[PDB]
This record gives sequence, C-alpha cells and structure tokens, in this order.
Amino acid sequence: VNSFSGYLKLTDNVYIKNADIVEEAKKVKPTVVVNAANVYLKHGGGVAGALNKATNNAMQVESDDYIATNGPLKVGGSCVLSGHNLAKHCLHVVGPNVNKGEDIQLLKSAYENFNQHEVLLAPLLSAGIFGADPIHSLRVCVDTVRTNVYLAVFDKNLYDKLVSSFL
Ligand SMILES: OC[C@@H](Cc1ccccn1)Nc1ncnc2[nH]ccc12
Ligand SMILES: [Cl-]
Repeated sequence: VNSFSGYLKLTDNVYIKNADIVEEAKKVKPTVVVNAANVYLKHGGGVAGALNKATNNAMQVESDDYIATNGPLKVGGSCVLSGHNLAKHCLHVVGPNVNKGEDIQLLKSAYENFNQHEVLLAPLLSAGIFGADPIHSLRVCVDTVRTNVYLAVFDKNLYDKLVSSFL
C-alpha cells in the first residue's frame, strides 16, 4: 500500500491520472519523481522547467554541477539526483526529442531506467515538447516498465484520450 490516490489502473503495475506532476510530487513526496530531462540537464521548459521552478532553481544548480563533473547524459540514459522539496530522489531520464530528430526507438531504453526503482511518479517520456505521440509513449511504458509506475498527465483532454484508446 502506498499514498498515491485517484489513479486509474491500466495494468498490474501501471497507473494513470490527470494531474500536475509538480502538485502530485508535493502532495505525495514520493521516493522517486521522474524528470523529462535533456542530455545537458537544462531544465528550461516542459515538465523539467516546471519541476525546477518548484525547487526554486535548486534542481538546476545541482544539475549544473553534475554536468560539470560528468558531462552530458546519453539519449535513453538517466541519472539519480536529489528530489529537493518534491521527492527523496529525482530520476532524470532522457527520452528522445523528436523535434531534434532523435531516434524514437530509444524511448524503450529510456523507460528501462524505471526498472531500477520499485515505485515511481513519472510523466510520459518524450511527450509534450519532446514531440512524440503520447499514445505510443504510454504503450512503450506499459510494455517496458515492470516496477510500479504512477503516471501524471497534465492535459485533461489528452488524459481522456489516453484512457479511452488504451488497449
Ligand atoms: O509528457 C509529459 C508532458 C505532457 C503534455 C503536457 C501539455 C500538453 C501536452 N502534453 N508534460 C507534463 N506532464 C505532466 N505534468 C506536467 N507538469 C508540467 C508539464 C507536464
Ligand atoms: Cl511538456
């Protein structure tokens, strides 16, 4: 039993809700919140920009030190950093950004990072400003993640479409 509330159950381990991941994380304070990161951990917009804003830019400061030490992530890769005031940890995961021409096949590799954590609050990878089809992202999530994932979809219209079209 966990403290996530109001989710629709899609499979044994995947749940979905219309919610602002920022407000969800603040309410639940999960062990792991997933960020929709880019390889430079520049949290300018989308989910990343919103999560960073909620940390008063502390996420960006920590991320800049991470990059200065380690260099950029790989597309499909991840790193674990602090969750600041939002969660214990933030798993920064880089899905492919279609608006950069990146290979959509890497979306499965991106979701594989979730399997290293027993429970996660997450957005749909490569959705929104990363330009992938959210219906496809949900399918890859369900077919790749085996740990317990609580998906937050900010857009109510998109949420209803994701639920109604789910196979
Ligand atoms: O896929 C992730 C995208 C989905 C999206 C957003 C808007 C319009 C269309 N798609 N973004 C988010 N998801 C959950 N919480 C969020 N908080 C801020 C941004 C955000
Ligand atoms: Cl977005």
